[PDB]
Amino acid sequence: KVIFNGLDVNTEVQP
Amino acid sequence: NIAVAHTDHLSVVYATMSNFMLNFTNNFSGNHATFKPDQYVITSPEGSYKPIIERQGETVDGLTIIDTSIVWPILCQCTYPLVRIMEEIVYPDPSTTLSQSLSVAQVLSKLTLPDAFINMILSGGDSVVMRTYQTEADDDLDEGIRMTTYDQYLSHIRERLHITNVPDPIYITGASTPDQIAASVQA
Amino acid sequence: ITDVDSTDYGKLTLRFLGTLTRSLKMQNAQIRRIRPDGTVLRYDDQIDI
Amino acid sequence: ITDVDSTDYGKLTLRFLGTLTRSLKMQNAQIRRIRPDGTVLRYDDQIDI
Amino acid sequence: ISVARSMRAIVNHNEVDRPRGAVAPSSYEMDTGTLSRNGDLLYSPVANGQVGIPKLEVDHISFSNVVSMMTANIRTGDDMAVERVNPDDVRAINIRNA
Amino acid sequence: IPITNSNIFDDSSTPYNVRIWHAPTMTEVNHILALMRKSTLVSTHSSWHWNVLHTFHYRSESDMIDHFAAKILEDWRQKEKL
Amino acid sequence: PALLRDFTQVNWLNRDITNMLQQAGTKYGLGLTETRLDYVRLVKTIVGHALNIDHFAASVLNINLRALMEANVTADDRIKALQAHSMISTQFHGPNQGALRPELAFDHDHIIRCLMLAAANYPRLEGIIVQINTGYVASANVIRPVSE
Amino acid sequence: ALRPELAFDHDHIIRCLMLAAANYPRLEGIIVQINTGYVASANVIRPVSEKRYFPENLEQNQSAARLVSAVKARASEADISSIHLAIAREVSPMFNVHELKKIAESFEDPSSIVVVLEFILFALFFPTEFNRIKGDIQNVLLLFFSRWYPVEYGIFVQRGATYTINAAGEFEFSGRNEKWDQALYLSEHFPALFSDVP
Amino acid sequence: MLQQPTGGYTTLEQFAFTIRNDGTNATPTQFLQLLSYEATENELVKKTIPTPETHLPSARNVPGNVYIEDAITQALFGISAQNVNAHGYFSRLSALALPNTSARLGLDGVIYNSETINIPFYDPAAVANFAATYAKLGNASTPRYRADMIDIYAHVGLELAGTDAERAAGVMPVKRAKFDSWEGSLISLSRDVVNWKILAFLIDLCSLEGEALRAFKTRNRDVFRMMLFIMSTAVAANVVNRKVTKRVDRVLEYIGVNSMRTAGRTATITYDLSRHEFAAKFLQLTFTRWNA
Repeated sequence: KVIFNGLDVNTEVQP
Repeated sequence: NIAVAHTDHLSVVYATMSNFMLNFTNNFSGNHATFKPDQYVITSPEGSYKPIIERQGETVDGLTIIDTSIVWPILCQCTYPLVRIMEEIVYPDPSTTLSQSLSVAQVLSKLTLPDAFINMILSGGDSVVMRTYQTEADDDLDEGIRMTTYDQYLSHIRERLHITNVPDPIYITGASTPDQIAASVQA
Repeated sequence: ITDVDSTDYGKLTLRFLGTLTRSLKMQNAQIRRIRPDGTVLRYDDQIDI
Repeated sequence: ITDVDSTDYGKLTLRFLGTLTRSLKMQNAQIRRIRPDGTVLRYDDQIDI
Repeated sequence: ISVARSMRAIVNHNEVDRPRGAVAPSSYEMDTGTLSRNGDLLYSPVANGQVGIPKLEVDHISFSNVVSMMTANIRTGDDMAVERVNPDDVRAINIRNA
Repeated sequence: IPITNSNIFDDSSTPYNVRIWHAPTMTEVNHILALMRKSTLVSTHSSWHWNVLHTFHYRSESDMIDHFAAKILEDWRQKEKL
Repeated sequence: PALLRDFTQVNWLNRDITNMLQQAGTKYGLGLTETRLDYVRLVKTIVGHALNIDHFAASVLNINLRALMEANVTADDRIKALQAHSMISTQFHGPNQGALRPELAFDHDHIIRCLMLAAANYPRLEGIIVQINTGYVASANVIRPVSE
Repeated sequence: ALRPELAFDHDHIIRCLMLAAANYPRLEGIIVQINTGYVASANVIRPVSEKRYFPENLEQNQSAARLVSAVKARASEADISSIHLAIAREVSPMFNVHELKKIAESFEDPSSIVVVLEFILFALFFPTEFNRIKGDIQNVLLLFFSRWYPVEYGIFVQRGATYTINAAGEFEFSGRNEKWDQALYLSEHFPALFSDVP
Repeated sequence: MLQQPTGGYTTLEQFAFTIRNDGTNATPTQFLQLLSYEATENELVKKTIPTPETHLPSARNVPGNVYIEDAITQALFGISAQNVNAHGYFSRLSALALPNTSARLGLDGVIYNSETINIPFYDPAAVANFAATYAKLGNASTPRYRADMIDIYAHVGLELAGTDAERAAGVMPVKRAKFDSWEGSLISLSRDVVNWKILAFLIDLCSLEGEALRAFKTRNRDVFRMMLFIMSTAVAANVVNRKVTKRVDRVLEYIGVNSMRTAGRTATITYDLSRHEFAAKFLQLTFTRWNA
């Protein structure tokens, strides 16, 4: 879609 | 359709930009099979090691990660002055990019100056602590056998010898003639 | 004192690791090419400027 | 003495597990396979973890 | 009875050099020692060429110790961001191969 | 790889299955053999077809016993004429 | 008491403490004593301070940190757990925090033991686990009731 | 004609740029900005509003749907900033080693060729930036080959996924299959896909 | 630089190897006297150790000074070490393998990328001889270079438990080690060993030649054997205590047999699979150097 120079995170893992 | 815009226009912007003041590195030789970037570090006998190129991963700047997908808009949703039917080509004033290159240079020299200055001092400068044990009676304090610790030699003498392209000074065992020391000193 | 914006100098600014400060100490430092092992090479006029 | 309130999911689990009667005698307890015949097998490398 | 007693009678006496029954702290309370590569605390070596006695080996109490700790740079137990990317088509997924 | 019974009218559960392994250096084989000590009902031949390590994996100890027996018989009969 | 030296106004105490501290066998210190920088980031990680604290607590604390450091398990290893709870062939990218974010390795042995024990004491554990599974199937949207 | 000013000190300036490159993370961005502004000033490329991603009829075509979804998954919207940046960073010095924005792609569908093309174009339009991210690109391409060309793949990877170059200048392949990481970009190793050794 | 003596670096008091024992700093040799053995019916036969691969793993471009001694000792002896091949810093030894490298191996056990002031270090030639073999720890986990982790332990047993006759024969009964013990003995032995400056030992083992090397191999046999003992306890199938009239005899069965156990236990240090791969590689290299 839109350009994004960066890791495109969505999840968060708990320790 | 867009190939002329690339070859016969954008190429010149690359050729200019490569001559810009701050574009100082050699980025690529055109040979994917063999090219590696020249690698440098600021480095000190005292133990500093600051690589110029390093891999720290994604940064706040947003320059490190490359979306290659950018090629698509470039092919399929960009206009160019060459395509199409006539549009005047712009030849940018050198003065703007030049003057900002220069202001960046002075901003850097001013920025690195305090570190360059404190470190000049912390180094102790171009001199070494030196004991002079006296071999005889009625010897002046200046007279004797000059000697220094190896740490001082490393910090101050050694890199200079390296830089002057001369053989490293000889070690002196218990079986060292004065003539050998003379040959070493003249070397 | 000299009106320099020294912000982030000497620091890695990582997206996930946050800011990290490295030592600004580098007394008697020289610019030197390193072998890809990471080890320093002696200055060579033949290749180094 | 050492009870500490759990994350709400954990309170839900302890609630679900029912009263902690713990009739089992845990002294020197080990984990062992039994034969369907009912005898308790010795631990065996090449089968038990 | 005074098995816990590190020190006693921290006062000067006018007539004598130290009060009778005055008790100095043991040297062990004051040997910071070192942290061994294992992470066990050690007393300083009694002499050169000797390793230090582990603090946990003997019965003396020591009140200077080298606790290792993490700086602000190391962090643990923080939640961690990731880009999950789902399979393009469920029917193309391979449940099987070894 | 599942092994069918040699008789093809015997459609019943197969005693074991072969498991071809990546190998190919001896070192990789040693590693897999060491790691198979961890698994459960597993066996090998002294050497392998195609020069490719493969192991047998049994549904039950009895199946392993039947296979081991048939092989002990084949090796006794081979040793007899060696 | 090592700090008392040349500050206690009690003479014999200062003399005795000075004498002990001057023996070869004992040396007081009030750290920092040992920095350890990272191999890539080149920033300090684990420092050793010579705290004033009983050696027992220091030992337990060092044991804890030794465990955390010597595991060589970064947060990146958590991805392996996520993959287990994801649809087969989900991909997980980034961010490669590396050595700077250590964590303990998941303890297989202790967990399997505590699970067997729990299952023996609390058979209803079944229903907890199933419930988890149920939620997943429900979340997976594989099947729905319909009026038809 | 005399200009009453100090000479531009080439040596001192290069030394200071090195020092800043080693100490000042913002430096990269600064230089890039200059270059970016220049591209923007040259007016060489602008984003038009209409997209031209597909041939006529193909987007509305029902049998094209998987392809159209693939392309649309790849084709990011045009922005002057990202584009100027892409052009500018071809010339700008790199201090933090660049990484590819990772692509998960199994390469089952033929349409997956889009990703391969995305790289080729990137290697044409931007040979430099490509040369930086290219081992990380090889990690994707190896999936593409193992899926599309399994036997050639087995041969190639049997030679080795990477190589080095001896003092003689001959290539020396690892003989080992291993995922590339940008940790390697500063090492002796090269991704082997780009050796161009037959 | 610390010059290496005509004997090994180990001749210097700075690198004494000693285990704490009976309230003193016992030499390892006088600990091994406490060791006693019970032969079982089973036999160890030592096979030829395969020649280590010529390939030195490439040192990665690592900016930092790797603490190599700590990594090695913790991998072989550490109570809590795990995943020793994931970080992969052993390859760094290869940086020292080059002639005229800027790298130095400090007495600290750190691998400086450049000689740095007030840090004493081993003579680069000796370190080069050392690294030229031990960098191969850097490929302990890569599948093509993995050491056998089963057969090699026979040599361990032979060099530990083996009587001079059993060692000449090359075969010995599988023995079961035992010694009168204090509480937590094996853990304390392992920590006393993890503190050892073993780089001195390995450097001297790789650099020395002729009469010097042979004198080293005799003077230091019990040091090596202690490392072998810690390692063997890490792989012993079980480690019991026995009552013996108000004394407790620690007993590890068996010497020379890697049980491949990875489950932890209070009694002794444990090898994860990676620690096994590492110890196997280490023993391959070190036993190769030990015989020549």
